[PDB]
Amino acid sequence: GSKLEGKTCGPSSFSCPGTHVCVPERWLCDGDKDCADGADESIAAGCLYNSTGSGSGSGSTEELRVRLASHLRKLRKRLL
Ligand SMILES: [Ca+2]
Repeated sequence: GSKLEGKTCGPSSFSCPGTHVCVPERWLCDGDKDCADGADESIAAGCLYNSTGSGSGSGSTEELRVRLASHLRKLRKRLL
C-alpha cells in the first residue's frame, strides 16, 4: 500500500481495506497510514480510536495489541 514492502497477514495482521495488501497489527497504531485510507491506523483495523492518540488512546490495551507485535512485525521484516 504505502510503506508496505511485502508484509504478511498470518499472525497479528490486518487486511488493508480496499487493497489486497495486508498490514500487520503492529503497524496499525504505529502512527502512519500504511493502508490506502489509513485503515491500518483507523478503527476499522482495531486501533480503538483511529489517529487520536497517535500510538495510543483508549489505554494500555491499545499498545497491548500493537506493542506485543513490535518485536516481530516491525522488529522483523526486511529493512534493518
Ligand atoms: Ca502503519
